[PDB]
Amino acid sequence: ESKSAETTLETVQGMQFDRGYLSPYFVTNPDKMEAVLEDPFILIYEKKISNVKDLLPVLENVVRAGKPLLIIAEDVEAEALATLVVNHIKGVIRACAVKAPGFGQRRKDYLQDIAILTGGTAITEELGIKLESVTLDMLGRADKVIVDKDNTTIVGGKGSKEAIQARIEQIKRQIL
Amino acid sequence: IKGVIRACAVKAPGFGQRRKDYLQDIAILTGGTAITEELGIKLESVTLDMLGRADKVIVDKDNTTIVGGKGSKEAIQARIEQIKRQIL
Amino acid sequence: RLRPLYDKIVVKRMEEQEQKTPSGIIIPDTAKEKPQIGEVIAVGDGKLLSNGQIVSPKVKKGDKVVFNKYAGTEVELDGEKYLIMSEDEVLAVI
Amino acid sequence: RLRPLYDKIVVKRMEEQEQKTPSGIIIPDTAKEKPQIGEVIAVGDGKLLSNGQIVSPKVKKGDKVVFNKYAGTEVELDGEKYLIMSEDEVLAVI
Amino acid sequence: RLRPLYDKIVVKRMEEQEQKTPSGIIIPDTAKEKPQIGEVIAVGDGKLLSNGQIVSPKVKKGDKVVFNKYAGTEVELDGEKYLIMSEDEVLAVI
Amino acid sequence: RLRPLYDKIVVKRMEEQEQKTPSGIIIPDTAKEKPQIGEVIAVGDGKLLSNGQIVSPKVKKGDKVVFNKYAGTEVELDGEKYLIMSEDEVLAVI
Amino acid sequence: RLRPLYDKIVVKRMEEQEQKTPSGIIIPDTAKEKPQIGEVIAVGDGKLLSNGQIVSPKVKKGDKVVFNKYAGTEVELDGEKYLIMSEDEVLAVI
Repeated sequence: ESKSAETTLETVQGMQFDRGYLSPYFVTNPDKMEAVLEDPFILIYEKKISNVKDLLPVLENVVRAGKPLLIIAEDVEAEALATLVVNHIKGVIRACAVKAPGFGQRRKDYLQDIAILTGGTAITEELGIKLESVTLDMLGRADKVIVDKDNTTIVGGKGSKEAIQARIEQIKRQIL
Repeated sequence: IKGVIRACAVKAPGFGQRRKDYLQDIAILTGGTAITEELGIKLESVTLDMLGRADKVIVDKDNTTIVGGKGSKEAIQARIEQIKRQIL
Repeated sequence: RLRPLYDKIVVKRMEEQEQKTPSGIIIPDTAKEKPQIGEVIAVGDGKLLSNGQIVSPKVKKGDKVVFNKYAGTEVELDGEKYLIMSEDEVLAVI
Repeated sequence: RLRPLYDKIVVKRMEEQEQKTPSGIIIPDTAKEKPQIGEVIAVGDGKLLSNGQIVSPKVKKGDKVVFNKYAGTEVELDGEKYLIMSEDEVLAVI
Repeated sequence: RLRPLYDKIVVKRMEEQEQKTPSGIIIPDTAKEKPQIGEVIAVGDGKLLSNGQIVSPKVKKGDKVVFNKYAGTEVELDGEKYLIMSEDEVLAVI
Repeated sequence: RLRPLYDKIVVKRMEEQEQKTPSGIIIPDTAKEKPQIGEVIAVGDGKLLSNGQIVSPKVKKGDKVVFNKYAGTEVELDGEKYLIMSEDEVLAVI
Repeated sequence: RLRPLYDKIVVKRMEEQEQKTPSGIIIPDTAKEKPQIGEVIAVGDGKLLSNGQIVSPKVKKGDKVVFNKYAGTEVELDGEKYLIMSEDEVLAVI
């Protein structure tokens, strides 16, 4: 149902979900409250990030890379959020943080599908990899990402072509 | 009371999320900084530079009002455009 | 100013203000921790022994000292903050 | 007045009353803290040793002494308040 | 750089990284434990005695040391991590 | 392999595996308890004294030793398990 | 069997079995308490001193010893139960 008397068609493309905008300072387009990152890195991680010491090493590698970084997790909490926003405000890095979509078992279902088309790794709990052990190789690559109050969307990624039809092929068989 | 300084203290408006929404709008037109939790600045670390400037303020049992401030003109026009675009 | 007794040592802390990594990452003061290093201000006579002998203190004047994070007690005099601690809590110098 | 034994030293607290910063800001007594410094009135014979020797105390008469915040026990005599403490918890002088 | 006093020994840990069994089974880092062995970096003067003598330390430079799991305190300087520990909690060498 | 310092004693436990009574009753390993006896592997220099003298250790190489149930700390090296303990926790030999 | 080290003493308990009063009243084993007396089996070299001297132990072989109720540690070997302790826990003899 539309909020006005006119009927409109809205089309979105890519892997988009209903999270985003952890802090108001993650703004790159003050005209629209949209945080757009050019060639950004994404971080797939399935638990909360609150410890500063585990949070530091990932940006230590990403500041060397120089590309923007965007966080997907349950929550970037308190001190970990505090160092991220302050670092971004100083202008040394371009970063943003969003919540991961879904609730309950949807965490594993959605994060895996997010990571498959980005060319990176999910860094799930089963893999047994700590925050300090991450590097550029397992972080996926994307072209553009847009973050606002509710909508976070990705345009493309480094995911291999043959992987996404296989995920598509896996799903239609999973329909039954 | 001793007369060395002249000061007053009031509560921040709103409840729940309204504190973040209101204090930022209070700070934007005063020319200062909100000194929010995200900025990670302790109370002892504050100085005169991030404290905003105002012309007059009146405080009573219920009403506290500010006449003007040091906020930049182009910032509020962005905010009103943002709010108008946020209306939808 | 203050005159230490026996093994008491005066330490002036670091005051490193903003903390940054060698790669340039800035850490806010909330995530910061109390410094474990300091500057020696004054040294006492030395550690007394059970036989009455007093051994000269190992630390000298002007050398930077790194100590335990929980060690030391804050003392305020003439507007200046000083950290006092005994030798057994002193870890290393320079 | 009172005669300490061995390593006991008697300290008269500061009683600074009104607390103010060097900038003139006045702190109410509710927010105040007990003074950590005091004045020595009497000193005992000195620290006894395991071999029977008694070493002369380091502190003297009339010198201002800074001590631990928790150190000391309150004793009341002749309408006057005195703080007693041993040498091991004495921090520094002047 | 770091100069210990008396019976302090500087230990650089193993950082063995990937843990594997002799049979080839690989253990993830989340199932790992902090290493109990390390490399001695610097050694202080030695254990002070009650008679004022200082005995030469048993550990030397360049020897690998195995210690208690909970022993040691972390210190950060010049971008490097060093583990300081005293002799009494040092277990064995090689 | 490992070289103990001072009063450290290396003990290799029993590994008796199956537990049985003299009458033939077999006890499962769940009902078993950690052995209190072991074999000495290496001995350190000896107990140090307050005067600097080091007394020769009472235990020797290759003697079976019974110790306290809670005594000892586990150390892992080249795939072999060794139990280290000090002399004061050593109970008896043979 | 055991060879006690220094101040260790091997004690064989009473095993008085059926407890009865001099008046003939019989107490069941549930209401009984562990015996506080025992029989000395083996004695170590003696109490080591801070100067390196070893003093001859006061207890001898075959002396009937009464000890503290909580004192002692159990050691099992060749199907026989033996109780060990140190001299300071030994209360009295005969």
